[PDB]
Order: sequence, then C-alpha cells, then structure tokens
Amino acid sequence: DPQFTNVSVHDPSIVKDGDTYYIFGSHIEAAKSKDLMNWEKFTNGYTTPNNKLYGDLSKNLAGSFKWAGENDADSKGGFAVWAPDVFWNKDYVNEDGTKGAYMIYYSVSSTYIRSAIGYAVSKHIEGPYKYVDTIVYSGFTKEEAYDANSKINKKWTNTNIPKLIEQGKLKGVRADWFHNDGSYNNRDFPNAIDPNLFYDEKGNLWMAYGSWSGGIFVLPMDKTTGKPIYPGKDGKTPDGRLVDRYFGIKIAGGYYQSGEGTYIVYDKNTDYYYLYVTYGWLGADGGYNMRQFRSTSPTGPYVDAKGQSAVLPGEVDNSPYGNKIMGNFLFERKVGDPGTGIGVGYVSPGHNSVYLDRKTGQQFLVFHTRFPQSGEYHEVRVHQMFMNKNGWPVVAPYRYAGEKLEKVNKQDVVGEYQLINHGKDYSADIKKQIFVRLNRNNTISGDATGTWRKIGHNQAEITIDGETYDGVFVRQWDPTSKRYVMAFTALSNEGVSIWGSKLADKTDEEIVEDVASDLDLGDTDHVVSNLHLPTEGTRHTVISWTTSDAKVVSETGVVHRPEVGSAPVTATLTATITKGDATATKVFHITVLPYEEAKLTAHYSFDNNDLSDSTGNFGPGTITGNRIDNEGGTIAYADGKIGKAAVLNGQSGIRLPDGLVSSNQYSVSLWVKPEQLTTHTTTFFGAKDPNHWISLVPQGWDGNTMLWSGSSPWYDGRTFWKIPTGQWTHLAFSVDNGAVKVYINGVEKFSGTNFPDVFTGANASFALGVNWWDPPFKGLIDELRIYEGALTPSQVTDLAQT
Ligand SMILES: [Ca+2]
Ligand SMILES: [Ca+2]
Repeated sequence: DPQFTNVSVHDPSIVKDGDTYYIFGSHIEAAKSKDLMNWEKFTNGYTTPNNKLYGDLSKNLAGSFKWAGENDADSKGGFAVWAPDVFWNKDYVNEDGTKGAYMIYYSVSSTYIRSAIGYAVSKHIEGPYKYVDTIVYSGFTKEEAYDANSKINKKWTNTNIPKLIEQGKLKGVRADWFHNDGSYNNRDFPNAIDPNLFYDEKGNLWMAYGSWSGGIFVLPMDKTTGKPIYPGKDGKTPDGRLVDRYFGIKIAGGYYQSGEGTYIVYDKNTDYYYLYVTYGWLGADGGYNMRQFRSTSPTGPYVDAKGQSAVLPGEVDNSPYGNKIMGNFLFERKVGDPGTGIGVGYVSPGHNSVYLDRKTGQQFLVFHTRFPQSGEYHEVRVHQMFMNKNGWPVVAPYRYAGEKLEKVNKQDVVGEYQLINHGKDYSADIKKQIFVRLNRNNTISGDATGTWRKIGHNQAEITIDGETYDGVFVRQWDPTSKRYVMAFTALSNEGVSIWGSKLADKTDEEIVEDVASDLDLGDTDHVVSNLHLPTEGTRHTVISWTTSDAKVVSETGVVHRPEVGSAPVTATLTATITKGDATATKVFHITVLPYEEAKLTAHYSFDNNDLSDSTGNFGPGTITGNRIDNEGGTIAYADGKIGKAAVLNGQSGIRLPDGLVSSNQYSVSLWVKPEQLTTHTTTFFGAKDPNHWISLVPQGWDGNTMLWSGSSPWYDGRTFWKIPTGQWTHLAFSVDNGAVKVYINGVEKFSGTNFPDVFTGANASFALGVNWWDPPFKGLIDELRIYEGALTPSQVTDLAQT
C-alpha cells in the first residue's frame, strides 16, 4: 500500500532544501525525495569531467587530491571521495562578496590513516560545488616517508600545518602526533574523515569528524569562511578528555577501536546534544551497528543511558558503550506467517544522519544498510524516531511509511507480539524474534515474563525479565503481512533496545491450518540434495517428520541418490503439525535423481589465440594487469598441451565472465606449466567479492600445491605434493555441497568436507593467475574446463591423459 522507491547511497547525509529532502553520500552519489519514501538519484558517481557535483573532479579538488584520494594507495585506479555533509550557511562570504552558500564538506582517503577533510561551496544545492580549502590532515609523518603504490610525501610539511604555524594559529608540531619511529600516532589522534557540521543552541557552528584510530574529535568553525578555529594549544577538558592544538576536542572512541560516521543533533525541546556514531565494519560480515549518546554541551562529555563516557578508557571492547539503537535483525517469516520471503531484516545498518523538524518536532534516522542473503548490496532506509520519557529518542522498528504518533487504545495493544532485542554485542550474527503476549491484566507472558503499561496517549513502559524499557506504541507498516500493525520500541537505562510487532489474533486451529498451507519442500520431483525439513512453524507450532522409505530419504531429509543408470527412486515424507490441541498433516512425494556425470559449462582452450569460450555459453575473457580488477597487461600464445595455450608473463592475468560458477555443485580442470613458483600465487581464482574466495594454488604456505579458501572461513585443502616448474601438470577439483576432492595428474590427493559455499546467490568474479594480494602466475595455462556437478574420477582420468 505505501510505496517505496529505493536508491543506493552509501553514508547518507540528509538535508532539507525547501520542499525537497536531499541525501549526499560517498562516491559522489546523491538523491532527492519529497516524502522520504521515494528516492530519485541525480548524480553520476565518479564520472569526470562533467561530474554532477564537482565538474572536472580532478582539477576542482586538486588541492585535496594532492594529499590523498586520487589514484594513490587504496585509491589507485580511481577516486576516493567519502561521506560528505551538506548544509546551508547563511553567513558564508562568497568569492564575489555575497552572503550565503551550500557547503559540502567531503573527505578524501588513500590509506586507513592518510586522509583529509576539505570543502567546496555552491549557490544551489544540486551543484556544482567549487573547492575552497583542505582543512584537516591525518596520517602524516615526522620525516620523509611514502606508502606502497604512492609517490606522495607524508611528511607533516606537506600539510597545512606549516601555514598555520606561520600564521601563529599553532605554536608548532606536537611531539605526541608521531610514534618513536616517526610514524603517525593513530592510537590517540584521528583518521581525518566522515565530517559532520552542526549548529549548537546559540547558532555557533561545529565540525565533528573521525573514524576508528584515535577516535572522534570536534572543532569550532568560522561561519564566515568555513575554516576551523584551531584550539592552538593542547589541554584537557574539565572532565579530563584530550584537547589537541590542531585536531580539536575528543568526544568519542579511542585506542584503535571502531566508531565512524559521527552525527550530532541539538534538540531544543530537551536541551540535549545527541551524538550518533556507528561501531564495527561496513561489510556484511562487519556487524555495523548504530550507537547513541548525549551531552548538555556541544563538546561533551557525551554519555549513554548508563551514564558511561563515549570516550573509551583504553584499548578495550567498545560494545558496552553507547545505546545500541540498531544492529543486525530479522523479523523472520516462519512457516504459516502471512506473506512471502524470509521476512524483513537488515545486515550492517549504519553511518547515519538525522533530520529533526524544527516545526513538527518529528525526527528521522537516515542510513544505509545491507540485507540478509543479499551480499554487499545496500539501500537507503529511513526510520522515524520518538522522544521517550527519559529524554532519549527511540527508533521505530519498521521503515517510515507516513505514520505519526496517535492516541492508542489498550484494546489495540493487547495480544501477541514478535519481539526483537538488539542487546549490546555485535557481529555477523542476526537477531531473530521471540514471542510474547501483552495481556489485558498488564502482564507479559510467553517467551519472557513481566509487565507493560501504556502511559498517556502512547508512551510505553515494558518490563521484561527484570528490565524496564521506555518508549512508545506506534502503528507501522509491516511489509511482510502487508498491513499496518501495532508496534512498539523502547530503551532501558542499560542502553538496550527492544522492538515489538503485533501479530494477528488467531486460534490454534487457524495457525496449524496456516502452517499446513504454507509448508513446502520446493520441487520434490528432482531431488539431488538433502531436504531441509522445518521442525518449527510460526508461534512455536511444532512440525515432526516421518518417511515411507528411509532407504530413499531419511526422516531428516537425508537423501540417497541411486547408482548412475538406475531409475529415479521415490518415497513419501509426512509432516505432523501441532500447536496446542490443534493438529494437521501434509504429505510430500519425493523423487530422488541418480548420480550423473558433471556437465561442461565452459571451455577456454585458447586454441584460436583468443580468450573465447568453446561451448559458447559464456562470453570471452579479458586481459588484466597485476591484479584481478585493473587492466594493462598482455596475453601471448605458445604451443600447449592441447594446441595453443595462454602465456602469462608475470605481470598479467585473465578475467573471466561474472558468475562462471554460480552454485554449490561444480568442478574445474586445467593444465599448467609454471616458469616460477611464488607462495599464494593463484591459477584458478573465484570470489563473490574480495572477502569470499576460492584459489587453486601451485605453491601454498606449506610449500605444496593446494586448494585454498577465504576470507571467512578459511579452508586448507592440501595435497602435500610439490609442482615442478618447466613441466605440464594437470589440476582438477570438485565441490559437492560441502565435500571437496582435489586431483593431481588424475590422482586424488585431497578429500575433505565442510568446504565453503562461495558462489551460490552471488555471481562471482573469476580469474586466471591474478587475485588481490599476490604476484601473478608466470608460465603457461591451457584447457580451462568448467563443470556443473562433481567430476567423476572416470572423467578426471580422461582429461589427465588425452
Ligand atoms: Ca556522515
Ligand atoms: Ca589449448
């Protein structure tokens, strides 16, 4: 019913310009909306010149790129313009003397510590923006020094620090900024990225910034020029926090611990400054999670609901600190729950901004998030926030769909809820719901016990297992059942957040009936893998299974595929579905298909002195340079094992089509002739992205040939066999839902199980000879064969001989 239009803007910074909401994010992406639900992108990313925001990107921001962010270190091959903040400065004096401009403060970065913050200005919010200055630097060193893949001198004299000492704004370099070896002290001093510009109660302007390293700092800003008013002298705050002559006042983080994307909001209605920051790492494996603090002053001390400091006492785990207002979660659609799909959940939600409406007092949390089973794909989400009785804004459980706080009747509150508790810990783990009832007698029962009260129109007080959470009841759009449902969100003085979502009233017999209808094992006529047989349905409905022929498929859905040539073997599985005293039954006819020879899906023979695929299923391959992503190198062609083969000079590689392997049953075969061995150098390499990869390695860390996988988990399939240079070796491996075999010249050399499932659901990047870390292969590659299914040992031998 409400309708959404989504965009991919990383690190969104929200700002209202008249009737339009805009968001500016990393990689020069921005978008606009009139309602916060339908977004439309108006930028063109890093495209240059005629860059939507910056015009001629390289020349406009050259002053910043001189220090980092342009084809240098981790930005080699392109640009790194990160996490901007945009706002209207009515006092800014333009270069023609007029007053008022939109300022975009951006960041540029080359390494985890060599970065800078600069800013550009414009008369209109869509740009283009013209460079003004580069104002904060990090990652500089005491004496001349350079980073890998970098020609830029990191000595502190190449920053604005000399100019400041000259003007008398600083007395001179701080000794504490460098380690004994002259390296940048990022244990105490910050990484200069992720800026946030905010006004305090008096209309003074401030800039908070930081990301990991020494943590988050805040500087007063000159409203006329937009330049920091550097403290000029070191010190401590009354309460003991670091003050630095240059970087400013420390308000959160420290000691290398996570924490970026600072956003600070002054709320005149409670007289607090609210500090938001994101812990963990942005990737789907990183446990990105939003944290909330508050202060009576713009420069701290910021504390959480437990009254603990945002600034860490030392190199410790930062999980206890900050109200964790959102992490990984899933309102799982269990069997029999209305709707389709796995339910609504987020993975690594974070780097937020906040829109606070000076008029209606309405508040919105704006951020990007990944999604369960979607990989690194991200979208923007907007959740409304509501001020609780303790002066803490609490986050709505569902994305904003137009709702507002209303008078709520007890009749509309009472009933069964799904309940998610965000806790304090964070990781790749995903929090799922439990089931509780808010009863008419103001008790809570079910998967937890306690009480609830509705106070006034809609404030909530929920007490579970000892803990009192305070928030609001509010009606929200559930995308799964596709109804507006009663919901609640509340926060304890432990800084812990609970979310509740009300379920439809249903008798036990209605539930069991719903479960029976929704229960489905998928296509049971062509079963080639074990079946997952659910033993639970929604609201703790129990499901129990039996077989009519366990020789075919067990009670647990373990299947026994017959001998190649046999007929398909069939059998019946029966489900018994109970809840209370209701019961139902469903039966499933399973047909298990026999084993089969693996099917050739691609064949790169190089027989025509090209990078083409012989079966014609897949496109040609393309030439690479030193790694899988870049280009430049060359592929020559010599006489091979079968015909012509491909030559790798040691500075090139071969990129193969995306989704070459797109399942969990597959095999690869190829001939190699190595001219030289180097450890961790790949031949066949495939990765869903630089974090989930498989590599066939001629010489591995044990000094032997092996199949290897990373980066989570790590599988070491080793053969204890050393590959000879100057000679032809045939290599093949097979993967089969967990088990894996590796073959050297037709001989099995490794059998293991529990091999990763790198390629299902994704559509991975594949290469020959090059990855992201290691020296390319040097020698000859021939007859790359790709299969669906596991190669029989018989097929292995044939390839190894003819
Ligand atoms: Ca930001
Ligand atoms: Ca060939």
